[PDB]
Amino acid sequence: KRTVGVPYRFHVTPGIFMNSLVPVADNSGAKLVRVIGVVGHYSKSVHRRIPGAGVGDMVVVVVREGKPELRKQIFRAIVVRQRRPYRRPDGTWVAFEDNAVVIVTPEGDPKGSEIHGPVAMEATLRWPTIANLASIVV
Amino acid sequence: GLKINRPRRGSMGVYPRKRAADIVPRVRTWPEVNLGKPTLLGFAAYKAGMLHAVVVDDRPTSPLYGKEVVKAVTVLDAPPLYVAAVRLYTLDPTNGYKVAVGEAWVSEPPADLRRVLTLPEKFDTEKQLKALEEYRDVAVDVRVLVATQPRLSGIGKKTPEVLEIPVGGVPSIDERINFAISLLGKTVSPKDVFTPGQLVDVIAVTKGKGYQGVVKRFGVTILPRWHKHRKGHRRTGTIGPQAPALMFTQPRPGQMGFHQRTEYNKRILKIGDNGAEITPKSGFPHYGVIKGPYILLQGSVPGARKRLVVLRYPVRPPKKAPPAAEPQVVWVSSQS
Amino acid sequence: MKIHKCSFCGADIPPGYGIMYVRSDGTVQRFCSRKCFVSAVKYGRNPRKLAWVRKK
RNA sequence: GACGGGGUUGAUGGGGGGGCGGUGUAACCCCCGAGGGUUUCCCGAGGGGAGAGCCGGCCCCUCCCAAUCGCCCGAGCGUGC
RNA sequence: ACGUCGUCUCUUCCCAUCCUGGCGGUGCAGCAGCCGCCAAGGGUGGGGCUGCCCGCCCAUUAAAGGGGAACGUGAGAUGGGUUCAGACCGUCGCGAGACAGGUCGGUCUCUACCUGUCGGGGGCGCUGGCCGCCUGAGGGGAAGGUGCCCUCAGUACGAGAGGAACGGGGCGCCGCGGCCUCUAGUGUACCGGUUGUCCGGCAGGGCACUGCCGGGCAGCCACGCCGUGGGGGAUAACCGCUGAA
RNA sequence: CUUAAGGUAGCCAAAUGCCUUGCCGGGUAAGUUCCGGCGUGCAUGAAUGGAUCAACGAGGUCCCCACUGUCCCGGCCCGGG
RNA sequence: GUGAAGCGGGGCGAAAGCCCCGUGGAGGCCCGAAGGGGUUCUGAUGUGCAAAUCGUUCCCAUGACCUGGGGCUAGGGGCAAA
Ligand SMILES: [Mg+2]
Ligand SMILES: [Mg+2]
Ligand SMILES: [Mg+2]
Ligand SMILES: [Mg+2]
Ligand SMILES: [Mg+2]
Ligand SMILES: [Mg+2]
Ligand SMILES: [Mg+2]
Ligand SMILES: [Mg+2]
Ligand SMILES: [Mg+2]
Ligand SMILES: [Mg+2]
Ligand SMILES: [Mg+2]
Ligand SMILES: [Mg+2]
Ligand SMILES: [Mg+2]
Ligand SMILES: [Mg+2]
Ligand SMILES: [Mg+2]
Ligand SMILES: [Mg+2]
Ligand SMILES: [Mg+2]
Ligand SMILES: [Mg+2]
Ligand SMILES: [Mg+2]
Ligand SMILES: [Mg+2]
Ligand SMILES: [Mg+2]
Ligand SMILES: [Mg+2]
Ligand SMILES: [Mg+2]
Ligand SMILES: [Mg+2]
Ligand SMILES: [Mg+2]
Ligand SMILES: [Mg+2]
Ligand SMILES: [Mg+2]
Ligand SMILES: [Mg+2]
Ligand SMILES: [Mg+2]
Ligand SMILES: [Mg+2]
Ligand SMILES: [Mg+2]
Ligand SMILES: [Mg+2]
Ligand SMILES: [Mg+2]
Ligand SMILES: [Zn+2]
Repeated sequence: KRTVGVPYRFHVTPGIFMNSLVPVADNSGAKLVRVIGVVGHYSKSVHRRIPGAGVGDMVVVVVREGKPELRKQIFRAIVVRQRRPYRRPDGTWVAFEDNAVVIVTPEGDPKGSEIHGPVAMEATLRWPTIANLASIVV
Repeated sequence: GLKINRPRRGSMGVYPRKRAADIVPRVRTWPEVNLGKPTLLGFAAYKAGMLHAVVVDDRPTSPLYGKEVVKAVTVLDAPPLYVAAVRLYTLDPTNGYKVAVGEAWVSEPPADLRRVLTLPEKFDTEKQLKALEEYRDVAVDVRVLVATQPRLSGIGKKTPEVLEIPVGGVPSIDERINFAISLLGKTVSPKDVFTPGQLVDVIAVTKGKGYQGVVKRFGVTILPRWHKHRKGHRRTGTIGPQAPALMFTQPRPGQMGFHQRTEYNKRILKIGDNGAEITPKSGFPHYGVIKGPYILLQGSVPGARKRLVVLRYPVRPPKKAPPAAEPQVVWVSSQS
Repeated sequence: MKIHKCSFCGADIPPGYGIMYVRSDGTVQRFCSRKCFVSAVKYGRNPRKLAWVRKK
């Protein structure tokens, strides 16, 4: 069996939504992706509500800018940075300078071999494979 | 039916959304609690304001266990309640209704009670207690009539609020009666009723908002692509089918707020004796200062910033009780 | 219950106040208020040039 | 409309003093100022020091002013089963 | 003279049940699947294409059921299509013209009288008047619904590949009810900067419909925070005990 | 042979193709529209004008960047009702 | 604002010529007030300010341009960039 992340996912104000364009924070080849789905027990919405995701959530993305052989391909990614301020369960308010995702396999293993920039602690706690490559954790 | 499924807009469990009949909450349900000693099953206090506190999480299974977390808290200004009368209840054999059989008053009620009550110059308490004792063997419930002491609060008004609070804690009706009679003419402080760290239910009339439209009152959507719609956008499209006609479940504008609501399982974080340690140096905005005892509740409470709020023992407590030890409030935002 | 300093005006930030801002380069900045956050980030102001920071 | 609080045995609104807060450092005065001229005692955008200044549909304290004078509603009696 | 398609908005009802609850069969080892029965409390969503409806498709999902209400709802909206007058094409017609073939354009009227519904008031009655505290006939409720992770356990099962469950622990999403401490929005209270002009200059100010720009208390508010449960009774489909005819 | 001839150059699922969301490419995560090709073309074609887009367009349409309260999802404020 | 014909200078060059800069002031030319028109919001109004209006956004704006006064054409007739 594989290393387990934390069982919990506290409420986070979502930062990205369907058809958001988000930069990629790894060296997997993709540079810019379009968000086309949210995965998990928190993806369900209500009439007219557009599904959204926050740091630590897994999303479905399409590579828009990047290497020619990845263009128009559908992948899974984890949100690691978010401009939308969010409140941690201990009461701390956090915001990043930019949005960012990391391309992973459906089981949560990153495709690239390095992650650029700081990574939200929500992402590293839920996905231990991301924690392994995150140089800076906030 | 609907073209696309979605839940209805707003609850019909609070129908009709009328103004509360009284500004003082009227509690319908009082729990049966086994404390080992007789005690009042509730308390009344004035909502003063809100702060936030650094509290150490004491839930051993919680992911935040042992950490310092920031929690929004509500401050209640809680001067002692004055016990004015004892009332006994029985069950009417015709229908099983609970019916008052008599009550005994203090001989010399405080002058402020005369602002609300038509009282004699003196109550002959001993005769009333004697008459009350005749109904002891058919008694099923005993309650005290308490008056607030708003002069001791930050509001500073003089007219008190009067309400009944039952006596519980032990299953024996006789000891509850004896305890209630011993309270006649005495005051009850919050520490006599509750212990820090326990859960309580809170009942109050919520903040008033006047006449409000259907968008705010029920959460109906503003008509999408708002500028397109002649005759406005803050509305429902239709107000019903052809049959049945306007039903009572159709969202309509009307009074919003000033309703009585009950919230459950609010933790008492601290019961202080002197409110100067919790009052901000600026005072509580739109309230004033707290000089006597206070209650620090975790979370929010219904009502405006001077509303009288009733706390009672919980009627839907969770399976696992909170830790026995008092919670550790490291710091409150009204302090340096 | 650990007190930080505003990254712009230098004041103490009591618990439960302000925001923690993470720069693109990974530097963590704390601001006591929206006034200090927009001054430091959005509008690029110089704290030494602001009298209310100098005389604080 | 209503509801709630106060009404001199009174802190109900205002005023005055204090607290807390917003903005950003007024006036006056002193120093620096690219350079030019009645040559270095004048002009000059601006920078610095001390002082902030203005303001509060919030909190406290204090009877200084006003919660006055007044106008109304109100059961009371019979009869039968 | 009953406003002609669809969609929007909003409410309710049906069950011939897609998921959620219960049970059974299986050509049910496990993981899955298939089939039947009870059950309508709750859920049934987001997009691409087309005027659509329907349908096909994309990524999710517990699942993304179907119907009725004057083909619910235009004195509520919208007006893309259809279905007026202008025009083009193809075809038909000697012709003027025609086509439910395609195409571009093409006024959506009304101060609400009654009733209904939602909220807000005045009175009379309640067996003389009044004050305060209570009771609870009945009425309303979805006030809650539903997922995921860890453990169980790489265990049962299985030749292997694969691979559960009960119980225990943690947390969301959707809905409902509150609240304003934090953060976010606003904030024509307030403070400051600054453009043009006018008041002789400085200072102070008018106007540029806050002149514009920045900050912002209170209040309001959500993008923020808090609460939102188990149980008992009789039952349904049925499964059993004892038990004769 | 039939009322003479028998659709040439071209052009096309056309504002002209019913079948039909025609078939194959482009563009989208997904394109009944659009673009590029294909053509025994229900029923295209030469002053009945064919082909043809430089310039021009309050003509009809598709795509891309920017942009945003159109929307997610609603909130607060201003003037008049 | 653009900058036609025409007219200067300079540069390259064997000739022709080509290039740069200027001058010049053409056009049912362009942006845009007045003026003229009447596209959108399918905005307001829709017992109206009005038996056709108002706001906004627009089109033309040296010309087949807009406009005053005078004159001609009359009903099976006129007049029609239809
Ligand atoms: Mg309209
Ligand atoms: Mg008729
Ligand atoms: Mg009708
Ligand atoms: Mg009619
Ligand atoms: Mg059935
Ligand atoms: Mg209909
Ligand atoms: Mg209509
Ligand atoms: Mg109708
Ligand atoms: Mg149309
Ligand atoms: Mg049309
Ligand atoms: Mg037509
Ligand atoms: Mg013909
Ligand atoms: Mg009307
Ligand atoms: Mg009921
Ligand atoms: Mg809410
Ligand atoms: Mg502002
Ligand atoms: Mg000046
Ligand atoms: Mg003037
Ligand atoms: Mg002005
Ligand atoms: Mg041919
Ligand atoms: Mg052509
Ligand atoms: Mg063809
Ligand atoms: Mg076409
Ligand atoms: Mg032909
Ligand atoms: Mg032709
Ligand atoms: Mg022809
Ligand atoms: Mg031609
Ligand atoms: Mg033209
Ligand atoms: Mg022109
Ligand atoms: Mg129109
Ligand atoms: Mg209109
Ligand atoms: Mg009208
Ligand atoms: Mg022009
Ligand atoms: Zn600061």
